[PDB]
This record gives sequence, C-alpha cells and structure tokens, in this order.
Amino acid sequence: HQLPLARIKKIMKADEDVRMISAEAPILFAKACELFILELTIRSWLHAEENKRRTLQKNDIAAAITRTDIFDFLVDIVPRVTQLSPMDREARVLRYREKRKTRKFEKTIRYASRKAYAEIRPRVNGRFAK
Amino acid sequence: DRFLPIANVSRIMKKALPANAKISKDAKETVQECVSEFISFITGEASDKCQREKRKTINGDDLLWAMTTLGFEDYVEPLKVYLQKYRE
Amino acid sequence: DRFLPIANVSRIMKKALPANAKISKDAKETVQECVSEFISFITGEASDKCQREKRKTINGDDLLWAMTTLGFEDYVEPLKVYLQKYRE
Amino acid sequence: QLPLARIKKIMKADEDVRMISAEAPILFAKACELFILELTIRSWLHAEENKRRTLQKNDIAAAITRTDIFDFLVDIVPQLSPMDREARVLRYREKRKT
DNA sequence: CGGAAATCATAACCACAATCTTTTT
DNA sequence: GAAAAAGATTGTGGTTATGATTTCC
Repeated sequence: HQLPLARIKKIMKADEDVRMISAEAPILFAKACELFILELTIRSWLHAEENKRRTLQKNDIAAAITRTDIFDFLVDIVPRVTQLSPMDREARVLRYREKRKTRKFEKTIRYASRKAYAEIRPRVNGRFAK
Repeated sequence: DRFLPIANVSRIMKKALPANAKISKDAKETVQECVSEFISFITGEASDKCQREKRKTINGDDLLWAMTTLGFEDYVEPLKVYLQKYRE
Repeated sequence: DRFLPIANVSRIMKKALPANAKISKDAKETVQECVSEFISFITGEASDKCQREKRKTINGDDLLWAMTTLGFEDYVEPLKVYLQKYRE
Repeated sequence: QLPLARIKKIMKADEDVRMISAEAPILFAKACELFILELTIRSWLHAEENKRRTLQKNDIAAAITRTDIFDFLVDIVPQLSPMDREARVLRYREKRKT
C-alpha cells in the first residue's frame, strides 16, 4: 500500500464512538486519501500557476480549500444515496468542527479480555502461534 | 501522533504535479494535516450511521455512504472498483 | 523516556542466551534500568575527570578511562578496536 | 546499535555534564552492548543452578549481588583498589538521589 | 528544496477468544 | 415478537523487516 493501514486505523479510532473497524475500511480509506490528496494538490497547483511560481506553498493549499465548497471542513487548518443539500451538509461540517477538539490520539484499549488473552498466549518470535 | 507519514503524502502529491514542480515544507505539512481531517470527517459520519443502525463494526459501505453524503461522490465509483479488484 | 528502548535491550539479551531460553518481562525491565545506570555511572566519573582537567567536552578516552578505573577493563580493548574500525 | 540519541540524553541528564564528543555516544552504544551481555551471561548462570529455562528478575538480582563491579546497581532490586572503587560507588549512589 | 547517508521509528505479521452479525428456534 | 445458537470477523502485543525521518549538502 501507498499509505500505512495501522496509522489510518489510529486516526479513525481517535473518535471515541468508534468500536470495531472492518478490515476493508482502512484499505478503502488508503485509496480515498490518495484521491483526496490528488484533488487537493491539483487545485492548489492552479493557484501557484496564477501566481507565476514553480513551488507549491501553504497559501496555495489555502486557496484551494477556500475555492472548493466540499473542502470547507478544512477551514481551521488555514486560519485568517444523495449528497446533502449545501445547507444540510453545512450543518454536518459545523458539528464536525464542534467535535474536533474532543479527539484523543493516545492509545486506548477497547476490549480488555482480548488484551488478557493476547498477553498470555504463545508467540513464536512475537507472532501468535498455534 | 495523528498524521500519516509526510513522506507518503509527499509522494502522492508529486503524482498530481508536473515534473518541474517543487513542494515547500509547509505545503507538505498542510496537506498532511488535511488528510487526517478527511479521515476524521468521513469516519465520524460513518460512525453515526453505524450507531443509528445499532451496529458496532464500521465497514466499507459505511465509508462509501458517508463519502456520498458529505460530497465526495466522485470517489465512490472508483473506490468500489478498487474494492473488488484488490480483493483477490 | 530515561531508558534505552526495551526492544533493543531484549534483542541483545537473547544473543547471550540459548534458543531454549525465554526472558521474563521484569527481567527485561531490570536490565534496561541497569543499562541506564551504567551510562550514568561511567559518565559521572568521566565528567568528573574533565572538570578536574579544566576541559568541558567528554571524549572517548574519558569514557574508556572511567571504565578502567571502575572495574570494566574487559571492555576497553575491544572498545578501542571498535573505535578505530569505525575510523574513530 | 543502541540509539545514539537516547544515549546522549541519558548522558546529559547529569547537570554537571556540559559537552559531549561525537564519538562518545557511539562508544557507549558498543559498551552498553557488552554490559548487557555480561549481565545476562551471569544472570543466566543463576537460572541454570535453579533448573529453570526462563530468565527472571531474581537471576539479575543474584548476578548483581555476585559480581563486585556491579555494586553500583545494588539499589535497583532491593584500576581501583577494592576500596577506592567503593568510595567512587558510594558517591555515585548518593548523587543518584539528587 | 531535492537527494544521499545515517539514523531511528513502527507497521505488518501472526491466530484465536471475544464479540459482532445472521439464522434458527 | 424474543431468545438463543449458529456462523462470521475483529483486537490484541512482541519482534523485526521495512521504510520513515533526520542530517548533510
């Protein structure tokens, strides 16, 4: 993969309401993050061109965020089934920015009897064995 | 740590740019932070769909549902193809 | 924190032991803390020699001097060899 | 190796320390390796005498007890004439609480 | 800022009891 | 309907290969 699965799971699990994650979810996300990076970068490079530069810069990313409606959840990083209606979507972005501080990226154990069995069990070379 | 590794983000950015192009340190850092927000934004919305349906495992269709909902529809069709063709 | 990583220490302990052998977690924790005190111990005497000698950088000869006076002479000759093969 | 950086940090935790040559942490990385190996070798002797194939804390404790030049470690599990070294060990143990 | 070298961090690996989801009763 | 058994799938940590970051220039 071009993006590390475990690190994706970590960011997902910083939401306390997340319990378990299917094995596809990180795999899917790695590919979706890729598309998100390509789109974000593509539109940022426009602003660099408009400004007659060869170097992509923070303020280019900011311009792309500002120009691109569905990127408005990202307005904090650069200070100073159907799609939701712009207004419905707007409320979900506001609730997301409301919840953003409560995110904790420290390791938390969610299933203790699993940890109990994992620390008592045979390992060939760190690995679980039969 | 709350970010994906800046080297990997940097590799993907370069694929969207011309060969000429150069990328500043702060542009890498900004994109790196945005990707993490993307995950959190999608994951929170998928997490709510799971609670409402009284399920406890976030699955791929929950992500795809959130992406359509929050306006990333353009990713959904490629992702479903990506699902199956990887899955073998 | 103030210790060398227990995974490095573990790796080195195994080399001193047969395949049959296994190691307790508290035995790894102990060796880890001893390794740190060894550094503090050697560094202490070497640092003392430098302030006696009006110098203020601890070099390798200081460290080697401290091991000889503290009973660790067995390490000195292989350490000298190791220094130079590294090109000092 | 053992990481150069955390070695340097541990070294510089003594306030008296000041500057450290670049060769010094590399020298310590190998010396700590030898130290770990000797401590382990002699702890393993204890575990054998007690016919176990698992190295336990009390094996390390016995090796620290058995070998004089490990005197300075006496507090962890509660060349110099035998007694000039003893004085350097005592002054070190008293600075450790500081 | 990109690239090479040196240094260091960690993601992936493993398998099963615990737990989640579906089907039976 | 509700309960319960069946069937499906993850979370968990010690080690080390992998590659991410740090240092130079």
